[PDB]
Amino acid sequence: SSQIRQNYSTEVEAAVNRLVNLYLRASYTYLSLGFYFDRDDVALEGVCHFFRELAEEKREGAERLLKMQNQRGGRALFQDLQKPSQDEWGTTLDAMKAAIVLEKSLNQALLDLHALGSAQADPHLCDFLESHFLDEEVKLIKKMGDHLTNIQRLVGSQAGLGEYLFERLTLKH
Amino acid sequence: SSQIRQNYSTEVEAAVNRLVNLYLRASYTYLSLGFYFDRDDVALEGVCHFFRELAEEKREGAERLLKMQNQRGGRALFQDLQKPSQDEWGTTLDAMKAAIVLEKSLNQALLDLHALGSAQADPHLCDFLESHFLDEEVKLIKKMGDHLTNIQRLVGSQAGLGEYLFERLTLKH
Amino acid sequence: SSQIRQNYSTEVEAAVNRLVNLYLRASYTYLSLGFYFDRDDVALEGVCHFFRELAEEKREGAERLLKMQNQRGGRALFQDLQKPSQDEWGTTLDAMKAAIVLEKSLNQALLDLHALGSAQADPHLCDFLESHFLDEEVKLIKKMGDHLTNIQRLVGSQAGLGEYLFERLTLKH
Amino acid sequence: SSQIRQNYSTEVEAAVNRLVNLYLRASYTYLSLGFYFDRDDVALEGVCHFFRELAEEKREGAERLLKMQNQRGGRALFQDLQKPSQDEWGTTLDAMKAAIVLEKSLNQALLDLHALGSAQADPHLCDFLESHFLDEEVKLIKKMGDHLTNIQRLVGSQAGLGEYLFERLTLKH
Ligand SMILES: [Cl-]
Ligand SMILES: [Cl-]
Ligand SMILES: [Cl-]
Ligand SMILES: [Cl-]
Repeated sequence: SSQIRQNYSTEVEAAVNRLVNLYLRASYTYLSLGFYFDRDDVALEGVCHFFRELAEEKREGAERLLKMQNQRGGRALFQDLQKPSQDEWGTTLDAMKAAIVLEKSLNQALLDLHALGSAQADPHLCDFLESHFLDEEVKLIKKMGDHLTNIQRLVGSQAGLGEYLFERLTLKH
Repeated sequence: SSQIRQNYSTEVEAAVNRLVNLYLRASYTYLSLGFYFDRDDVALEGVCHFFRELAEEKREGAERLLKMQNQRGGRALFQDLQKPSQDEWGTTLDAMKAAIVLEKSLNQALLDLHALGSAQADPHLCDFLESHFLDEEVKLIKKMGDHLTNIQRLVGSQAGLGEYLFERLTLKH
Repeated sequence: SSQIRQNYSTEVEAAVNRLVNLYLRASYTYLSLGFYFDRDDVALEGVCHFFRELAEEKREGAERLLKMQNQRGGRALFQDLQKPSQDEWGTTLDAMKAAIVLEKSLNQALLDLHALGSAQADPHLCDFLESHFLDEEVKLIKKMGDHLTNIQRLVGSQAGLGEYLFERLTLKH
Repeated sequence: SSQIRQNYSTEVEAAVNRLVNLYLRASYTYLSLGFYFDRDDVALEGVCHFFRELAEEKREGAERLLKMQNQRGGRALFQDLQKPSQDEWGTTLDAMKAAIVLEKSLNQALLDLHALGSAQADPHLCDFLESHFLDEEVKLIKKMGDHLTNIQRLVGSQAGLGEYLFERLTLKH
């Protein structure tokens, strides 16, 4: 057992393990989104790349949380990773909307954990979220909102054309 | 006559000469496709470049097969090269569909020859196809399928615009 | 739907999706093993690093399989990822034994899929496994067997000492 | 007197001076630990180096606190520095246990001051601790816990051997 644990509640420890599960599920969802856009009958490379990069970012978030859990003397505990909510993800617009919903749910989980840390007077936890998660999440959601607006303006009456142009001229490929 | 030939059936030798003919015909077809898209009344440079590059790749496939034929102690035999099936190739979409049909026929010829090699217990032949042809063909067909989907999404109700944009923003020029 | 699919059976497609699940589960198991050895009350950095590297390798194997699925015109389908079989992994010896068992199960899944590919006359699938998985797996299992033998010789009557020395002098840190 | 002081309570000012005393005492304790392990009849250079480095780190922590005190318009006040609690520090294990106890007491002092800063609505103080002390302290305690576990596993039935090996193969020398 730990000889280091100090000011680290069982409630926070458990919530950290739940958040790890949420980040890994998000990673898995992004893996599925990425491979959908790589299908020969979808074929939007920039969109594929965007979601593959997010799968990696979310995995890295989970790893940082697990590292912190150990640094504090908590015990990492893993649960089943539920499959993503969809097998096919529709249009780029459908996918970017689903991504924003996912990100808002993760952001709310971060905020909930920050509030728990504040209530438990755990400033290391609070600082850790502030320093590595909260601003990164606000930036990502701003970026997704920006994309969504551009996708929306391009639908118009020529949806295929707009979907191609967004992928070619906004997303990295 | 050969002093080297070993485990190399007459059936395989003949099939290799037929495949050489098929690759050279494919090369010739791609030469014609390339020069069609270079016409002043077609003028799609990226499309021209794509097919010219494929003419070269298919010629190189034929040369590798002829080199292998000699390495095994078979006898290269050449036949008439039939002219391509069309003198004019329609739209970029028409051309990319015709290319996928051609590639599937070549892929089936590779698979047929692999099966013959397996039946004849000729592992060098089988390995040679695996190492230099089968994956290259799967990759090319994936690429063509990706292009076809993008061309298709761009037709919409403004076909000229979409054909220009695909050439400008997807194909190398 | 796919315009590219050729010689790619539904049986192989399904088996590829199952193998992806197996690789991702293996990745998850290695993630858990790695974080266990990072605990302050275990504290074997070289062992942690070894398993973290394997988590990454297994994820990359899954990604290669998913890429290939798309190249062939199959449909990636994801299932629930079961949690690892243990929450605590015992000694370095216990962990390396569990890793070898896992690797043998993955190797058997690769062999089973190769046999299915041979029966279905799918040489691209067979080549793909040969080129990227089968030798990599044999090498890894040889390496694990080598480690296991060294761990075993070091138990003797001073288990702590031997566990420390293996981590310090064999594993990268 | 200060023309700059703003939102900086007398309670915080006093607690900052006490924390400076605690950091300087910790520095002094580490100086003594370092020179003990440099004795010809102890002679564990890696252990000496570890504690000498910590003496320097704790002095630097004190200096940062004194700099901040001035930046806020508080008045640095120094008290007697009590000698360390021991003149001889036993084994490496005894020393690393004593170091962890010391570090936990410093960590609790940081947490107490953070709580005081929160209660007094002094966000600069709170941020200052978060940014320069709280994570540094968690990392150091994790490192000490890791060392303690390795020292403990090496005692076994050959204590001298284990103490030598830890110093040679874990600590920098
Ligand atoms: Cl379960
Ligand atoms: Cl003739
Ligand atoms: Cl389900
Ligand atoms: Cl005095």
